[PDB]
Amino acid sequence: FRKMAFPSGKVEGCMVQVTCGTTTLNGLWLDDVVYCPRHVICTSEDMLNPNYEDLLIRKSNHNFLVQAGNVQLRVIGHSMQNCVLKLRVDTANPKTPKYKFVRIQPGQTFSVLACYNGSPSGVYQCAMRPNFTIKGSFLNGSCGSVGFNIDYDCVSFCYMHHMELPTGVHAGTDLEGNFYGPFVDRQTAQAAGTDTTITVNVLAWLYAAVINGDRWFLNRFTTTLNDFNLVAMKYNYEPLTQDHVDILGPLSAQTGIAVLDMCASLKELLQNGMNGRTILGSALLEDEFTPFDVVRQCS
Amino acid sequence: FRKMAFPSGKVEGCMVQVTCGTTTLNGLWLDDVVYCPRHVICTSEDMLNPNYEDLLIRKSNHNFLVQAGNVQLRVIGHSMQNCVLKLRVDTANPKTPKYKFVRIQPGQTFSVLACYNGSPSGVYQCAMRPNFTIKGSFLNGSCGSVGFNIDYDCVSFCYMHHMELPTGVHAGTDLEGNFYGPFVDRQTAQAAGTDTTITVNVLAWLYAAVINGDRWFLNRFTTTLNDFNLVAMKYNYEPLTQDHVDILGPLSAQTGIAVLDMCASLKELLQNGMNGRTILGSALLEDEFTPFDVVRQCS
Ligand SMILES: *[C@H](O)[C@H](C[C@@H]1CCNC1=O)NC(=O)[C@H](CC(C)C)NC(=O)OCc1ccccc1
Ligand SMILES: *[C@H](O)[C@H](C[C@@H]1CCNC1=O)NC(=O)[C@H](CC(C)C)NC(=O)OCc1ccccc1
Repeated sequence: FRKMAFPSGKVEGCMVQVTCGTTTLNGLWLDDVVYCPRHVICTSEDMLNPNYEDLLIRKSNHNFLVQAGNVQLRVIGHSMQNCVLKLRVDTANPKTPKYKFVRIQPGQTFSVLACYNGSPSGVYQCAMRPNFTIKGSFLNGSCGSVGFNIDYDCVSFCYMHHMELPTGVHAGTDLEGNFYGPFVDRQTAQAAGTDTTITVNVLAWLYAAVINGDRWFLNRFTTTLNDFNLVAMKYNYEPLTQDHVDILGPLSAQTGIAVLDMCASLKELLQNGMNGRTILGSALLEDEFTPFDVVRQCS
Repeated sequence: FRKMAFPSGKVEGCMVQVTCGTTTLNGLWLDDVVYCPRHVICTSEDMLNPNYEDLLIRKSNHNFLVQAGNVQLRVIGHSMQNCVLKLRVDTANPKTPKYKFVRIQPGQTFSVLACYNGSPSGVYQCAMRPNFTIKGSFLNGSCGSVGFNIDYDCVSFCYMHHMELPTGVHAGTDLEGNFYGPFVDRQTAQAAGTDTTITVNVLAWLYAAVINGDRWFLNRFTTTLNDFNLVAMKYNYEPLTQDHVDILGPLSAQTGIAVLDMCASLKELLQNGMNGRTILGSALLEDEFTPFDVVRQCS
């Protein structure tokens, strides 16, 4: 089982660069609007406690340099929506895919197209942690890189990159500019809160093991969802939601193992350990594969 | 620090579907030629023991159905080059990138664009194992998917997919149709030679772990090159050459850790084990990052 990104071409055709003064970052060109992090309007010294409303008052359309490659797109309007800037340009992007803006939940995975100066550099899968950080690979100039899922040629944009935390993990917004987690776009000392293991994804991984014939851990017990959630939190595991139970439906139907029966198997794993045995060749339980990821890879 | 693939857009625009009789796989459409695995011409009975030159002489241009999205391309000629078929079509692919065909060396990495029915499905990074298999993620209908590297917008195609071994690893050819490894495109269970670990890549990855604030595995010892290689061979690691030591030069200068000092670190890791500790979140020593891969991502 491997981390597989979505093909990135539909998003590559949407990446541009946005410069204000000497600060350049990336933007997302869809139809006639370019979306980018609002801190592009900041001077390096204005990043500690910026007054974005005041900094933007001093900006006009002609202060924004938007480029597809080296080709300038003329800006004809600007506005700020939460933590993102929306620059209306005079050209509709002919490579605009069918798309949606979606806000994802902790545990969901997405592909990141890492970009610098509007030029895509690499693509990789990330999972949103329960503390609303991601373990990205981002360098200076990566802001405005986006995360996405693709379903039947419709690109669902879910993440735009804004910052690195001192622990070296990353934080950002949805495409309406609302941060995931309790972070703000100021170059201040912020810290990721204590993280937890993504229970729904561990369960998805156990189903993947069962699908492939590795099922020693299937026990004879069951549990209630509430009883499981209370024990799981004693082990730094996330509690399950009703939505988690439902997204495990397909894998549960495929294997014939009830979701609550699998929870009881996981609970036993937590209370006694793996006892020197592996699952899918690994001694660690993997929590960055969603139920969709498991089915997507197997079909 | 993550396993990161190249952006796949330049390759996506080249993928097509190729059908012959009941057999469907993917092709690579560059200019006016479509490249695909030659076993597309085999029925299920032919797959067991095919005489490809005999099977091919009996095919006509119209036995080949090539589809690029919804439009059908007309095959106007066809030839076989080793294990690859070259179908000449009456349309030039307007999305053909600047490209080269290259044969990669064991230990080098590349990105795979997994495709089904001519449609790209996922992208991920692979390494050519020393035994000339790759540890991929490929299902029925993935043949003709390609591996590649991208430099300054020039796509270097290095791999085309043909088969899965009983152990679950994968085998294929360069774009000239020559297999990597002692494998043949016949429907028989084939074993690979004993695999070995790519030493220069493990060392590059340890240096990446230091660039990301992890040093628990470092020690005060040092070792000679020959003494290290005696231990490496004992653990089924590939020899480390002076060319390798030189290629690791930049990473050693960045961290101030001499190559042979890091070799003493790896020797201790190999002789003592990892003690249930982890490096970059991994419980095993990772060998599918090249020194170039580490530098590109880390800088
Ligand atoms: C966006 O281009 C950039 C991405 C960072 C750069 C290095 N790796 C990254 O992920 N974002 C920032 O530089 C961001 C800007 C703020 C307005 C949000 N600042 C940031 O990430 O700061 C890190 C930091 C904060 C406080 C002290 C020291 C470093
Ligand atoms: C091409 O689409 C396909 C890809 C395989 C299918 C499953 N995963 C893959 O990667 N290739 C084949 O089906 C290939 C066709 C031969 C003519 C080369 N056969 C194959 O992979 O068979 C493997 C095998 C044969 C006999 C015993 C055990 C394994």
